[PDB]
Amino acid sequence: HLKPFPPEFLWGAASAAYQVEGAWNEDGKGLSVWDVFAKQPGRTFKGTNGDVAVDHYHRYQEDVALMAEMGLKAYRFSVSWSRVFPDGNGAVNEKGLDFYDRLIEELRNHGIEPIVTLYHWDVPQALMDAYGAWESRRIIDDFDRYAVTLFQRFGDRVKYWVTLNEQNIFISFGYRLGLHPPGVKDMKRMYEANHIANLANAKVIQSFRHYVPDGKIGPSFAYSPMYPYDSRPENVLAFENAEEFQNHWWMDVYAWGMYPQAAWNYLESQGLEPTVAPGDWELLQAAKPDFMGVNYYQTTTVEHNPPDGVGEGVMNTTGKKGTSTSSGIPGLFKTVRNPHVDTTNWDWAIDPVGLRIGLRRIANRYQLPILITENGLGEFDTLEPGDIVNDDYRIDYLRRHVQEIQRAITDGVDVLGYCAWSFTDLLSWLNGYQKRYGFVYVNRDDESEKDLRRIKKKSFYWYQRVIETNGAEL
Amino acid sequence: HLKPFPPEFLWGAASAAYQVEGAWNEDGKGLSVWDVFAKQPGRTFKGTNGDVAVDHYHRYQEDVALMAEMGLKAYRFSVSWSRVFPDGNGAVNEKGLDFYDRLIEELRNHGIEPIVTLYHWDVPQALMDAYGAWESRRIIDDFDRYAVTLFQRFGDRVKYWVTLNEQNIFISFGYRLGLHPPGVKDMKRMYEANHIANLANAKVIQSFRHYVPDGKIGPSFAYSPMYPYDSRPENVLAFENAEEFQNHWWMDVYAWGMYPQAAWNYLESQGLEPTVAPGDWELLQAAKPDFMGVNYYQTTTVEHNPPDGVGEGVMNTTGKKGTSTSSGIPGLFKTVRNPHVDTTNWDWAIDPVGLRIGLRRIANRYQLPILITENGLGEFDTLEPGDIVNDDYRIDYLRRHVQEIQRAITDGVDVLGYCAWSFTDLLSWLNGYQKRYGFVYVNRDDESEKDLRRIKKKSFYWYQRVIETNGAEL
Ligand SMILES: O=P(O)(O)OC[C@H]1O[C@@H](O)[C@H](O)[C@@H](O)[C@@H]1O
Ligand SMILES: O=P(O)(O)OC[C@H]1O[C@@H](O)[C@H](O)[C@@H](O)[C@@H]1O
Repeated sequence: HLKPFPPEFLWGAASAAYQVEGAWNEDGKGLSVWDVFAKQPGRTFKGTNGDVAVDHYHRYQEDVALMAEMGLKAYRFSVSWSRVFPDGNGAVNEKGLDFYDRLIEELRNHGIEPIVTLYHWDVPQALMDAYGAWESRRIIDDFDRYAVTLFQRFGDRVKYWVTLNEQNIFISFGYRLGLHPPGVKDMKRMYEANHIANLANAKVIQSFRHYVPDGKIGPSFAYSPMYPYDSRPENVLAFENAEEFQNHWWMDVYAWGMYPQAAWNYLESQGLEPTVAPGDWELLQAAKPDFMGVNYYQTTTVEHNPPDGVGEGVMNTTGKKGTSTSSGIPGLFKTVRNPHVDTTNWDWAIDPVGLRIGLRRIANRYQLPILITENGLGEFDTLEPGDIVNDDYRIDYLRRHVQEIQRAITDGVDVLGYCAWSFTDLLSWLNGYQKRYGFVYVNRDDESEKDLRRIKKKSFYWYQRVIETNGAEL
Repeated sequence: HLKPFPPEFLWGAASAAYQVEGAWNEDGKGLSVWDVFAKQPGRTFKGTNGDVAVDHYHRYQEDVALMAEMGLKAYRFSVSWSRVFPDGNGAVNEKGLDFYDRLIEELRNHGIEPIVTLYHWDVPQALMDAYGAWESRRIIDDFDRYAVTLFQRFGDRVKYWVTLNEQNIFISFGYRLGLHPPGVKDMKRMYEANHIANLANAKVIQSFRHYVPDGKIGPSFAYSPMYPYDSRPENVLAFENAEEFQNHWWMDVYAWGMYPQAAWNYLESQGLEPTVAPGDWELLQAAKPDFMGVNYYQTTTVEHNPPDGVGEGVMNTTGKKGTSTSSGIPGLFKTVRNPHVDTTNWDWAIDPVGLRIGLRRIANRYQLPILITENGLGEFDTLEPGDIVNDDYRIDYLRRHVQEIQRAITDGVDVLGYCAWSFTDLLSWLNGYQKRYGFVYVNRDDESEKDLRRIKKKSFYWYQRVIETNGAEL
C-alpha cells in the first residue's frame, strides 16, 4: 500500500541557461567559457552552439504560458553568471538581472514556484582568463558576490535554491576527460579545482543563511548509484571503492564537510590529493544544506579491475547501441554492462528501481530531504502530421521513475519535489538537438534552425494529468 | 605496498565466561539465565552445559602461562555478572571480584593486556525472575551498578573495555528465535528489549567517562556484511534492506544514537517499533564509543523476497554441510548461498575479503576505530597419538583473514587489534564441544570431561610466530 505524494509536492521541470536562452551577446552579456568552447571546431556535434539555442531569452513568455497550461508547480532554471557580471567580478549588469526578474515575475504571476540554480557550468570567460576560474581560490569570493547579488534581489520571491549543479560532471569533464571547458586532462588539477568548488559551495550556503533565512538551499549531485556485478567478494569490494570514489567523494563533503578517508589515502599515495589551507575544514563542516539535490538518469554496475586494467573507456556519442566500453580506475573498479536492465541507444541504463535505491542511500546515509532536480529520457522525436509527437517511450520512462519515487516516499524518504528534464527541447552540450528531452517539442534540428516553434508532445499531456491527480493517476 | 601493523597492535585471543569457566555454583556465584536454560531438556546438544565447561576458573594459571608462551599481547574475557552479584543487584560477592582480580593480576604479571567484556549473555537469573531482565528499564540501573563496580575495582589496570557483546545475537536469539534465554519468539518484545539494551549500553559508556577517563570502551557487534546476489535492481534493493535491517539497526545507534528511518518505518507499519521515553534520544546520542568492536565470521548474500516468501530458515547445528536453508523477512530480503566462496561444514561462509569489506564499511560510515573482538574457525579436531593436533584448516582461515586486515589498515582503516576466537577450546552455547575453535585443544568431549588437559595445536605455534614478527610473517 503506497503513501500518496504529499500535498505540496513540487511537480517540476528544469532547464539550464546556456542550453536554452540564446541571446549570447545581447543586453550586455559577457562571454562564458561555453561561448568560447563551443565555437572551437570539432568540440560539439555539427558545430552546434548556444548563440540562439531555443531562444528562450526572447520567448520565455510563451514558454511560461505552456508551463501554466501544463500546471507545473515548479520550474527550475539556471542564472547565467555572465549575464549578471559580464566580467565575473566587475560591475553588475542591470539588464542581466532584469531578465531574471521578468522571468520570476512571469512565473509567480502563474502560481509557479521558481527554483534558481546558481551555477550550471557557464563561468565567465574573463575569470578563466584572469586566474583560471575554478583553479583559483579567488573564484570563491567572486562566486559569493554573484550569489549574494541574486540572494538580495530575488530572495523575497525565491524559496528554493540550488548552488552548484553537477559539480562532479563539470569538474570531471572539464579537468579529467577534457570534454568540457577548460578542456584539461590532468587529475591533479581536477582535484584542486574540485576542492575550490567545494569551498565555494560552502561559502554561499553560509551567505544564504544570512540573506535568505527562510529559504532552502543545497547542491545538486549527478548521482549514478553503483552496483556490484555479483556476490563475488572482489566485485563487492570494487563496488565499495566505486560508490565511495564516484559518489561519497562529493556527497560526504556536501553533507558532512569531510572527504572519505580511503579515497583520500588513495589520492595521497598518487600525489593527487588537494591542497588544504587553514580554515577549509571549518568552512566545509559549517555549511549544512537543507536538501540534497539529485540528478538521476541511471545506475552503474562495476567489477574488479586489476592494477593493469581499464582506465578511460569509450563514450557513446553516436546512438549506436553497444558502442560504449568499460571505464575504470586500475586497481579499484571498472564498469560493466548490467545484464538485467535495458539501455537507451546511448547505452544509458534504464533503471527506475535504481532511483529508489539512490534515494534510500541518501536518506540512510545523511538523513537529508531530497529534491530530484533532473530526470528524463533523451530520444529522437518524429513530428507527425497534425502537430503530433507520440513520445510513448518518454512517457514510459518517466512513469516508472515517478512510481519508484512514490515507493521511496512510502519507505520514508523525504522527497521535496521532482523536476523532469526538460520542459522544452534544448541544446545538448555536445550532441546537438536531435536527442530531445522536452515535454514541448521545439521546431529545429542540427542543420536547419527553422522557426523554433513550440509543439506539445504526448508526454506534455501525460504529465499534465500526473500533476492534476497529484501522482495518483500515472 | 602494505602498511605494517601498528607497533602497539593488540594481537589477542578471546573467550566468554559461561563457555569457559565452570565452577557454576562455587565461591558464592549465583545462577545465570544460562545455568537455568541449558539444563532444560532439549535446549542444548546432548544436554551439554557450563557446569564445568573447560574449568578455566580453577585452571586460569595454566591457561595464562600458555598465553605467555604464545606471547599474546592481549586476552579478551568476559566477567560473569552472577559471580559478582549472585542475585543481580544486591550485595557484592567479594570472592567473585577476587577471581577476576587474580586473573587480571596474572595477565599483567605476564605482560598481557586484559580486555574486559562486561556482558556476554549471562544476566543473573534473579533479575530475570524479578522483572524479566532486558525487557525492563530496571536493568539499565542494575547493569550500571555492576559496570561501575568493575570500573572502580579494575579501571586502574584495564584500559580496554567492551560493553555488550553481540547485542544483536542475544536479543534476537532470546526474543525472536527462542533459541537463547528467555526462549521467547515475539518480534514486539524483541525490539523493546533491544531498545532497553541500547539505553543500558549508553548509560555505562556515560559512567565510564567519569570512572575511567583514560580508558577506551565500545560495544561489540556481530557483523555479517550483506551482499546482493547480483546487479538485478530488485536484488540490490534487498541488499539495501538487509544491510540496514541487520546491521545499521544496531551500529547507527552505537555510533550516532539514531535508528535508521526506513527500518523504523517498516517496524512502525507493523506495530513493532519500540516504546520511546522522554530523554532516550538524548542519552543514546551522548554516549559516543572510542571504537566499534567487531565479531566477524562470514558475509551474507541476499536476493529479492516477495511478501509471501521466506521467513525463518533451518539452522545447521549438526555439522553436515548443505543443511541450512534460506532465512529472510517477507517483502524485504532473503539469504541465498554465495556461489563464489566456500563454506564450513556448519554452512558458514569463508570470506576473508568480506572482513576487509566490513571494516571498510564501518570506517566509511562512522569513521570509528575498530577492535576486532572475535574471529575464528570452528571445526572438528583429531587428537593424534603423541598429543598432536594438525589444524591446518584453522591456520589457513586465520592467515587469510589477518592478511585482509592488513589490506584494510593500508586502505586507511584504524584497526586497534585482533582477538582470535578462541584461546582454548570451549563450550558452544548450543553445539556442544566438538566444534572447536581453540589454539589450545582441551581434552574432553560431549560425554566426558576426561582430564581436561591442555594441548597446543599447530595453529598455536603459527600464531606465536605471527605475533613475534608483528604480522610480517603469515
Ligand atoms: O548528452 P545528452 O544525452 O544530451 O545529456 C545531456 C544532459 O545530461 C545532464 O547530465 C545535464 O545536467 C543536462 O544539462 C544535459 O541536458
Ligand atoms: O559456531 P558456534 O559453536 O555456534 O559459536 C559461535 C561463536 O561466535 C559468536 O557467535 C559468539 O560470540 C561466541 O560465543 C560463539 O562461541
